[PDB]
Amino acid sequence: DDEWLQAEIARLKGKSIVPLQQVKTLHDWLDGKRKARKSCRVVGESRTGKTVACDAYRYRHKPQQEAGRPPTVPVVYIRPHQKCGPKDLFKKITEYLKYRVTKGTVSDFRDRTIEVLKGCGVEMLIIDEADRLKPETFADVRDIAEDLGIAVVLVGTDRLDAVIKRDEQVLERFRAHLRFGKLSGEDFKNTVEMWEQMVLKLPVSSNLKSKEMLRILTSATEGYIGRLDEILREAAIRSLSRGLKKIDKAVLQEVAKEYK
Amino acid sequence: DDEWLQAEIARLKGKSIVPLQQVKTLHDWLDGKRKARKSCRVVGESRTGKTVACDAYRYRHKPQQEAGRPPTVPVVYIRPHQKCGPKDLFKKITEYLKYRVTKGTVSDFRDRTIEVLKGCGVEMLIIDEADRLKPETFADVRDIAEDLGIAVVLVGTDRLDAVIKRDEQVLERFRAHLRFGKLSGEDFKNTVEMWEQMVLKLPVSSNLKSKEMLRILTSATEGYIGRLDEILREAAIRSLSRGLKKIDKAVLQEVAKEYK
Amino acid sequence: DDEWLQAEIARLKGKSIVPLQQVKTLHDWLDGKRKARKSCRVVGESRTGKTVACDAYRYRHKPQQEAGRPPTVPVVYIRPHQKCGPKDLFKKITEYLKYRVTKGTVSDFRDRTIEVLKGCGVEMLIIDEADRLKPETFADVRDIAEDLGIAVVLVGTDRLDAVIKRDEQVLERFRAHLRFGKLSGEDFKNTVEMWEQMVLKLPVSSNLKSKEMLRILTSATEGYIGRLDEILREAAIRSLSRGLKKIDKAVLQEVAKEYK
Amino acid sequence: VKPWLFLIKPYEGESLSHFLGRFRRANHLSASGLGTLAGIGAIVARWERFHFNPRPSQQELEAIASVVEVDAQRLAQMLPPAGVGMQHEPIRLCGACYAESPCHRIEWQYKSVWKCDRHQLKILAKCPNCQAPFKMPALWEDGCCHRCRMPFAEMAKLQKV
Ligand SMILES: Nc1ncnc2c1ncn2[C@@H]1O[C@H](COP(=O)(O)OP(=O)(O)OP(=O)(O)O)[C@@H](O)[C@H]1O
Ligand SMILES: Nc1ncnc2c1ncn2[C@@H]1O[C@H](COP(=O)(O)OP(=O)(O)OP(=O)(O)O)[C@@H](O)[C@H]1O
Ligand SMILES: Nc1ncnc2c1ncn2[C@@H]1O[C@H](COP(=O)(O)OP(=O)(O)OP(=O)(O)O)[C@@H](O)[C@H]1O
Ligand SMILES: [Mg+2]
Ligand SMILES: [Mg+2]
Ligand SMILES: [Mg+2]
Ligand SMILES: [Zn+2]
Ligand SMILES: [Zn+2]
Repeated sequence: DDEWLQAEIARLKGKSIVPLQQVKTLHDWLDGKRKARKSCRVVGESRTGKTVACDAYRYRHKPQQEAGRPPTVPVVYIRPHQKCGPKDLFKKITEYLKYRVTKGTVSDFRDRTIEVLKGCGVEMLIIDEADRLKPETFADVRDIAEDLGIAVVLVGTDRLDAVIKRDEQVLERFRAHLRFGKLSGEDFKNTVEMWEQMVLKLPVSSNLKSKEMLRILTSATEGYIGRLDEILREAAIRSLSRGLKKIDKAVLQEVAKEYK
Repeated sequence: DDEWLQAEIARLKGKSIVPLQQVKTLHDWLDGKRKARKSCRVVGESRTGKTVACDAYRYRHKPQQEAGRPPTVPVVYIRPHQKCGPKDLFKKITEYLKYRVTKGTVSDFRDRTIEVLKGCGVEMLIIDEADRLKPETFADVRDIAEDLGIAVVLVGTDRLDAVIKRDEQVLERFRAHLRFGKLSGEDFKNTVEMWEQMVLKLPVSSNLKSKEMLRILTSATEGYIGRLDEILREAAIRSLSRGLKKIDKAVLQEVAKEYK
Repeated sequence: DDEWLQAEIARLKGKSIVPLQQVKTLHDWLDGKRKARKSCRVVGESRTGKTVACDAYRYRHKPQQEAGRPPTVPVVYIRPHQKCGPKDLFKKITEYLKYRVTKGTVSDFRDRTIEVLKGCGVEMLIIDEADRLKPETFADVRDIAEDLGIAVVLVGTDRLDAVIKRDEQVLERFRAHLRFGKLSGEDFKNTVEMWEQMVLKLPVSSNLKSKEMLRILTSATEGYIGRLDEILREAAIRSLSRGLKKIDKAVLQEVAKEYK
Repeated sequence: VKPWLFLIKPYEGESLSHFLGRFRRANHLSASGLGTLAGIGAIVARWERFHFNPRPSQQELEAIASVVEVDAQRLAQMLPPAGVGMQHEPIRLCGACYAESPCHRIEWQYKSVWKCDRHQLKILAKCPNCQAPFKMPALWEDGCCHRCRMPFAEMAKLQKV
């Protein structure tokens, strides 16, 4: 049982990807923009679940490699770090395609990145946290989207929109967006029920997501998927730590008052 | 029994040639380049297994003893020294052949290597670690390829790609290129389940690339066939030395800890 | 007892090798990599070890020399000088095995050192202070390890890690490692006692891991064993210089003030 | 441990040239290098082509004995005995005696020798298939004619009885 308890707590620590209508809409729109090389910019709140949806769109087109040619990765996902320069960005592009860099000037990195980009036949350039990179690199990404014809999706918080708004070309060229919703409603109840079924993976004690539980979770998460994940995982781990097989009212109240 | 154990660990510690799909497609590519007599350049990231594939190729087309004339050698495999001049390249290419030249000068040596190359009618010249050569030697390599119509296969890592991109006339003839495979995807399952008994040759614990074993391997090798090779062999040595029947989870986690 | 005084000072000036947990761990790890013939990289911190233990390991497997035949030395320990070239590495290898040729072309010298490594039955090549050689020599070291199946042990500080991480192939050759720690905690409580009874071997002061001296010892040595050696040996020298039978805390404070 | 070298035991009737060539190839040395190590200079490079204009002296052979670790008398036993005349050119070889033992016999270079006493074959002065004169014995990396790559042991059945 102790080994089973350790397995349960380790699984609860690990986050999962339940496919729901938000990620469904996102990757449907992503496929639509991919089929026409339309460079858009998906936007949304913080801790809402855009990156996970992007991740899923990245893994679904798992690259299929030929016997003796470079693999065809159709979707490229990068998450440049804070104040990411152009050399760093090109390094990331060529590193994702599994092409280790060689020391040189920025021009050398740009040329190698262009070469590996055309050779691999990439279709998508997903730049999450696109509010981090410097504006001297937005010209580079503009040229990438222009000459190489790769649809770029600038992903980030609403601060990304402010970052690109002060610029001239990047705002006009990247205008199509997909704002992430709050999810509050009956769809939220469906979400929490589905999370109970799959993510929690607890024995069926007929919790059924009662009205009091729904009110507590609504007051806690405020519609955030990440908040819901964190609170559910914390409640499950706290119940399993005190020997409680299922999740009762006290742990929900404790985590809710701890968070707010 | 310790003699049998020592023989087994001697087999493990020895580098063994093992058949993959990538080596077979490389052999097909190189046969095509032979029949075309067209220059090529196989490139791949480190420990991906280019050297062993080229060695297996040159063993496949072993030289034949000719009766009327000195024997004809199909392929020449040379691994030059780091920052070695063209004189040493000529010395190695002659010494690989049965011929041998001493004294003389660089022009004399180049004339002699031209004569021995035309005499043997060598088809391909697989230079391993091509980037070890000085840039001036690349002009000599071009001259050999152009005057003798010999398909030169430049084997090396992406540093070779950068080196050939540095100069124009050197890269002029090497239009074609074969990119080696990282082996990511489902191919890992086949390669691990084959390597379990093809190479290790011990009573298997029916691991069959089990979820725990496969995930612990992907956490250490990342598709580097050489990585999994030496990891599995060293782990088998550790398991057999301590008196264990077959490998277990503890030794794999220890070797993964010492690797990552 | 003046003559007795320089007798004690002559005894103390030498560098006795205390046995310790770290030296045994390194010996066992090196033995395992040697039987596996696997190249490893002992990354460590300055003054912590990697010399006394590594040198002791060559003393463990004492070379045997026939009267008129090449010797068989299993472990070859060298310390390359600053910015040593390939000829310097080859000459260190040649001179360690007491070969009787010392001049020649660098290519011929490489061939000679390969022949002596194959002929002397060497299996482990310890390169202490591997932070003192160019990457071209690293390439030569890679060639040595590949051709002769040698377990090459790279010894140095983390600057060694920085030096080898800039080259693709050197990183993959030596992923295996072993960090030397600082033993911050329980180990000093016995290390001080061992150092006081054996290498000191002076009239016992009933020190017995007293917290009074333990505090100043921790504040001075900070956890580096070589620092402890200097401090304790100098303290004993000063104690006998003033003729004190025991090592008083006053001289400990004096040597601490000298060191910091 | 004691200073050492890749020692080679001399054959029976081998040449000084061939023995020094085997010693060099097994030590990856050079004629100038071997001479400098021995302390006699480029004289070694002369001996590899049998130019004994000043016969190899006792001192010039003791100095070699110090390096190759072969007794000086055993060294003189690969030079022609005092008074016996040898021809430094052409280099001559018997195929059968090479098949028996891969070496070059100093007795083949004698002016008075045309027949292999233990094979009853007229020894060869040039390659029997392409008429290519043989190299210096020290230059025999292996037993084959340089121009035609025919093994030395094979030539036994081309050389006349
Ligand atoms: N489809 C999904 N299935 C399961 N969990 C999800 C899903 N989408 C998001 N999450 C959860 O959301 C949290 C993190 O969301 P994510 O990192 O995708 O946010 P984001 O919208 O990109 O915003 P941020 O910029 O604040 O990181 C995690 O707790 C993760 O489990
Ligand atoms: N086809 C193969 N079969 C068996 N082992 C292989 C194969 N390819 C590579 N290896 C293993 O990889 C290691 C050597 O790989 P190899 O030198 O061929 O790779 P490489 O990608 O050319 O890299 P490098 O240039 O750095 O040497 C050895 O451990 C060897 O066992
Ligand atoms: N295991 C040991 N037993 C006894 N003394 C030791 C031991 N290890 C180190 N010392 C002492 O440390 C000093 C030398 O340190 P050492 O040469 O081991 O350092 P290192 O870590 O190899 O050095 P570097 O800073 O060059 O990496 C000497 O005073 C020696 O007595
Ligand atoms: Mg995010
Ligand atoms: Mg290789
Ligand atoms: Mg040191
Ligand atoms: Zn004969
Ligand atoms: Zn011939």
